[PDB]
Amino acid sequence: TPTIGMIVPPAAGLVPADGARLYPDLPFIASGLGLGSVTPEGYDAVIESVVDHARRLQKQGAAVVSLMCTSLSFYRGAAFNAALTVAMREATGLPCTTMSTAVLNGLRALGVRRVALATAYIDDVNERLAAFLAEESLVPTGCRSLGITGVEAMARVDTATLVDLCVRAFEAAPDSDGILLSSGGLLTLDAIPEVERRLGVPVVSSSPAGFWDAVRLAGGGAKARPGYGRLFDES
Ligand SMILES: O=C(O)Cc1ccccc1
Repeated sequence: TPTIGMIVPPAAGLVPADGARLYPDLPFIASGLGLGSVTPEGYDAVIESVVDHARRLQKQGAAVVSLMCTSLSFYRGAAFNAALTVAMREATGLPCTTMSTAVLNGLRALGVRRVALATAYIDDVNERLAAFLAEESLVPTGCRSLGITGVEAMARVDTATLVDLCVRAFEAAPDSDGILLSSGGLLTLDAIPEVERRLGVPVVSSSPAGFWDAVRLAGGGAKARPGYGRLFDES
């Protein structure tokens, strides 16, 4: 059984909680960066260690490595997301990916070109997300955000708040194709099917998309348990 390796923001280096729910029969291992805040200043303090964490996961027998942070991978633009991926691959000899690549792949899989943004972030990070998506030939539309920079604070946001955030972002641009719910620090699994039910458009969420994309890269065609959104169930 291929192990999937994940580089995660918190120092503790825990497998993000969504994995046990989405893919209960797949093994995940993780290595933690110790990110201090979800801000460019925070990213700058850990970004250089990503390659070393990739190498650790390789030594542990990982079959694929994903950098499981959207903003760490998009904050410098599309070229850096690609270059960082290549650096990880050259360091490990393994298939490597990032949570930003994951959400691009998920949005494309669901036919989303015009995308409403529902995010956890402050606006410098939101602007960088919009610029990244535009570089990648997507069209960011409405935007609502929570303005959070703490890693732990993001895990505390409840399902109903996240459903409402998505609905408000979509209602700001109701001819959008879908919604990006951005930040792998959010616990979004119960929010996704509710938003999709109510609005009739797909949602791509950072953490779940990261898992979907890593499992994709592992090349076994493993399928998630049902009810976590069209991204998973449309296979
Ligand atoms: O995805 C992000 O942009 C940030 C993030 C990822 C995982 C845990 C906390 C924050």
